[PDB]
Amino acid sequence: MVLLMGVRRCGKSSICKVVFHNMQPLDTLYLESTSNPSLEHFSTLIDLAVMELPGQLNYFEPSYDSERLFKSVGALVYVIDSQDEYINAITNLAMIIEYAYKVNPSINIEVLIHKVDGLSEDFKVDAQRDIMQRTGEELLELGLDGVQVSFYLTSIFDHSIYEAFSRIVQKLIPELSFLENMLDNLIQHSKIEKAFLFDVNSKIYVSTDSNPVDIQMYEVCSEFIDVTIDLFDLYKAELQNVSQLANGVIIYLRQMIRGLALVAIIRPNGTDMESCLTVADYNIDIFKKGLEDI
Amino acid sequence: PLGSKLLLMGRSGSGKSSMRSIIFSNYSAFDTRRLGATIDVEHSHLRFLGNMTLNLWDCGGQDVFMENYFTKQKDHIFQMVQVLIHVFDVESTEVLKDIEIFAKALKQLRKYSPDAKIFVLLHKMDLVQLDKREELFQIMMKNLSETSSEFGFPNLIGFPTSIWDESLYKAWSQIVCSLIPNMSNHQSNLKKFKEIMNALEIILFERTTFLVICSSNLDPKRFEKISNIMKNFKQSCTKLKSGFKTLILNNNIYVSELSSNMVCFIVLKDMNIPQELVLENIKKAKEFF
Ligand SMILES: Nc1nc2c(ncn2[C@@H]2O[C@H](COP(=O)(O)OP(=O)(O)NP(=O)(O)O)[C@@H](O)[C@H]2O)c(=O)[nH]1
Ligand SMILES: Nc1nc2c(ncn2[C@@H]2O[C@H](COP(=O)(O)OP(=O)(O)NP(=O)(O)O)[C@@H](O)[C@H]2O)c(=O)[nH]1
Ligand SMILES: [Mg+2]
Ligand SMILES: [Mg+2]
Repeated sequence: MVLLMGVRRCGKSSICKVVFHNMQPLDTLYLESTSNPSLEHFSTLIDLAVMELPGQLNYFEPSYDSERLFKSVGALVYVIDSQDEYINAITNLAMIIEYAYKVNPSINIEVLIHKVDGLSEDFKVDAQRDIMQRTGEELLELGLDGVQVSFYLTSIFDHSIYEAFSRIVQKLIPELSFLENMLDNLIQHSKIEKAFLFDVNSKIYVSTDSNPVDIQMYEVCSEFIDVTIDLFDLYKAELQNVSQLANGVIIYLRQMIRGLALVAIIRPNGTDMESCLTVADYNIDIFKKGLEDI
Repeated sequence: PLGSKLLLMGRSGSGKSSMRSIIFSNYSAFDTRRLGATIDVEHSHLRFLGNMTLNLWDCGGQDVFMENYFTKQKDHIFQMVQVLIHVFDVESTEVLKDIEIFAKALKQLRKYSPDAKIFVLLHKMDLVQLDKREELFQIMMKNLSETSSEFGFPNLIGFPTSIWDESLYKAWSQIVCSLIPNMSNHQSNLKKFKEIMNALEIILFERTTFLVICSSNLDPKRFEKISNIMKNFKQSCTKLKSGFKTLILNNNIYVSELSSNMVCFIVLKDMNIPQELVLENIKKAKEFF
């Protein structure tokens, strides 16, 4: 279970709908205020629950109903605005993870430096690489320095809400290591150079190669899901799409088990297309078996 | 002959530059906000279908510039026009002043270029709710169609247009096509190409802007949405530093370059013929046929 929290108006519910309901980013600039702890469920199979506690109660805040819930929590997603209020939310977090770490030691603390819209690219390094300092300093007080901390650059209009939610939702996965391995080299007995599993209705990369990503490769593939899905939907009467660029780079998407989909960048270095596709297709059929076994 | 003057006139803020940027400058709708005001005419010599040069006169719409176009520069702005494309902000505060300048223009077209093609676009339509859109259009057109029929023009053609949907593509496809000389040919070769493939349908798209050139024959807005989807994808392939060349979807849809100036969107009747046979045919086809 992912637990989404912050302080009112930050971005905890706009991204809760912009991602799982597959909503538009516009229709959230005037959304209301979800006080009730709403437990939604989106299925990346096995199903992943997402609650989103209302962002207040003066420094959460030890109780039978603060320990009850973190016992079932898998990772704590602390969203954190950046139109303002940069400083208090930090201490909020510090405490919130202080009690959290003695209820669940296996808990992963994930913080979103959210709302990073039109705000320069040197302004960003500013907020991040030292906001982390602000969070380590309060962790140098009543606590300890060594902790699971991770810092992303969500933007609900960017692609990176999805990249962040992926690197996150990917750690709460039963055998991330063998999915990644079996899609790593197990698909480097071919011309494929980058692979992504993908929920299609969302767009979080449920996994990727052991090659650290680069968002560029993430966008193409996701965007390619769109181009395939929108074109298909124009004429309804495998679910796969091959496309080739003028330098020869192929982009390939084939369907998997229940709204999942493989998308991979194939670099032929020289070999013809039909052969790349044949070898790739062979290993990919293997991978697909190594999915249905789950 | 192959060089066309296209006037893009209309009151300030109506969104004229925006359009130019999206269909011919790969601006995303968002991107368009930073476009400044246009000072007097801003010219563009765009190159379409390989040999056709479309010189877009994007006339600044502010009143300063605008009373110019009709007095001092009248013979300059209005001589040898092939196409007026007049655009109307629908959240416009002076609808009658707007139709006024439309008529001031149509007037000059009448002495100077009587043969000019007239199109109008009801623009910015995403700022009016769906239940009221068709009524806003129909009232509007009743007015313009007569304002225009009066000056030796209409039947007038107009479009409910927006930056935030596929409609811009329908409008500019219909607009820019009226300029293709080849048409008769393209259309016929397309027919022979559809017949060969036993194709459920084949659209032909100018390659670089992705306007629909001609279709071979359910959802009646398919063509413009394919221009849109394709144009997004085209921009996306930028992330790998190379140009889209082919795409095949299922065994159903095939999209590929023809000349360095067209693209063909082929959709087959079923999904059960193999690659080989299909992929052969498209080879000619091609430039030749
Ligand atoms: N600029 C910008 N604004 C964002 C972004 N994400 C959310 N917002 C804005 O944040 C405001 C509040 O969003 P919301 O998610 O509803 O806040 P909340 O955390 O659910 N509040 P509550 O605690 O009451 O549930 C809105 O005005 C919305 O437009 C973002 O990435 N960029
Ligand atoms: N909502 C909406 N905004 C639009 C649409 N088309 C353009 N815009 C916006 O409207 C504004 C008008 O800018 P612009 O396109 O330059 O209009 P213009 O006709 O060029 N002005 P001028 O004639 O003085 O140069 C921009 O903010 C642009 O983003 C549309 O269909 N819908
Ligand atoms: Mg909320
Ligand atoms: Mg302008």
